[PDB]
Amino acid sequence: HWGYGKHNGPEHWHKDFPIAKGERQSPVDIDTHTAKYDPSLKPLSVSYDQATSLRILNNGHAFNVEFDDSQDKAVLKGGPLDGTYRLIQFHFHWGSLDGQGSEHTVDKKKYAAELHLVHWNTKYGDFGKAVQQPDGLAVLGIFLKVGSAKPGLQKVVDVLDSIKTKGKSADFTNFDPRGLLPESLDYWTYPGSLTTPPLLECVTWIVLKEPISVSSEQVLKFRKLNFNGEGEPEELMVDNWRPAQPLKNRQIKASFK
Ligand SMILES: CCCC(=O)Nc1nnc(S(N)(=O)=O)s1
Ligand SMILES: CCCC(=O)Nc1nnc(S(N)(=O)=O)s1
Ligand SMILES: [Zn+2]
Repeated sequence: HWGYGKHNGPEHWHKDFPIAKGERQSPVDIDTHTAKYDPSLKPLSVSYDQATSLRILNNGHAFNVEFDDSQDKAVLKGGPLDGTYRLIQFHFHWGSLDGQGSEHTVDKKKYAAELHLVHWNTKYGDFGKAVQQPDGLAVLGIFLKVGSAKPGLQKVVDVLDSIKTKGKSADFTNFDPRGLLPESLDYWTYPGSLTTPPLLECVTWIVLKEPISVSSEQVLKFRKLNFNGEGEPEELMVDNWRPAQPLKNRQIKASFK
């Protein structure tokens, strides 16, 4: 089964998921000088005030904080998006070292980690139908650098002990994802894919320019998670990031001058 190891990592995924070599794969390097300001892009609308988190799950590849997406409670709209996209989960990708971990890069710079807030287009009714559509998902990507702690991340950090191994979940209610955003909502945007199998080409990527700062202790706790299940040989959940893929026939647009 696919993963991030030497024998099942990103260079192997194409054998089971041939779209891995497709025309709109993610992540990509964001070349800041080549991205073009698009004054027709509207400001992002992040409406998370009514978000209902439910559960946190170690799925053997990352951990997902899952939300109640049965109503329009936490939605993303505006920016490059047409219509309303409902938050379903967020998760991170991170490195074994502070010098790596993000999936998107900025002028080839890798951040220590990257947060993905995953939303599905409500016109498709459910996430499973949305992923079959070229505009089915909107993923808001936020870079993490190591520095000062992120207070709003700490509740996530502190529950990770309870979901150390693949398949473990824990109740995770009343978590406010607004505590994970940076101050500015300036963004780059381009059409892409899921960055994990099945790598479906269904994502409008919105990547914020401003990273958030997390502490070394916070990211160290991410790195204590396990890819393996309980009772299996311990393999630290680190470096669960796919590297940048060819941009091909795509233009990255910037929301800011
Ligand atoms: C020794 C590990 C065995 C293994 O994992 N082999 C794979 N070959 N292709 C894979 S996938 N789902 O990424 O395409 S996994
Ligand atoms: C329960 C939602 C299923 C889901 O979100 N699947 C994803 N697979 N790759 C993603 S990424 N790294 O592109 O945001 S999201
Ligand atoms: Zn992701």
